[PDB]
Amino acid sequence: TGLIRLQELIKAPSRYNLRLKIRQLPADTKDAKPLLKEMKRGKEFHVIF
Amino acid sequence: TRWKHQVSDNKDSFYVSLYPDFSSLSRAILDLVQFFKWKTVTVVYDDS
Ligand SMILES: *[C@@H]1O[C@H](CO)[C@@H](O[C@@H]2O[C@H](CO)[C@@H](O[C@H]3O[C@H](CO[C@H]4O[C@H](CO)[C@@H](O)[C@H](O)[C@@H]4O)[C@@H](O)[C@H](O[C@H]4O[C@H](CO)[C@@H](O)[C@H](O)[C@@H]4O)[C@@H]3O)[C@H](O)[C@H]2NC(C)=O)[C@H](O)[C@H]1NC(C)=O
Repeated sequence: TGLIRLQELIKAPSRYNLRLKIRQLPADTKDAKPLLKEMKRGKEFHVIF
Repeated sequence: TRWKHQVSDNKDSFYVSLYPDFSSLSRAILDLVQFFKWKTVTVVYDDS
């Protein structure tokens, strides 16, 4: 449902030059460690939670 | 018979669906896009 909650933020690359990469949390609460590892692999430093 | 939004925390188990699951349909669309080898795509959606 969160993609419903962020419709304007999703559509905002049409308005501006912003590039957006969208990732989903796993169903397990403690399984954020591989996903956060991609944060250290893609060098992505501006994260919206 | 129509796809509905499935709440992930729902634990009902007395239903079946016959519309194809949109996870598999989106996987097929992604495979078609990778086969045609695009770089800049546009997704136009009607309902949220
Ligand atoms: C009943 O429903 C179940 C729940 O959805 C089904 O389980 C799911 O099945 C799908 C495919 O049937 C599984 O698919 C894929 O994941 C693998 C590996 O993911 C690996 O990479 C991820 C990276 O983020 C991790 O998150 C994973 O945990 C694991 O590390 C991919 O390699 C697959 O791609 C394969 O398919 C696509 C098709 O487009 C190709 O492009 C690929 O190159 C490759 O061909 C899938 O994306 C899924 O893991 C699984 N489990 C879930 C969602 O929890 C079940 O299949 C279904 N049916 C039954 C039981 O009959």
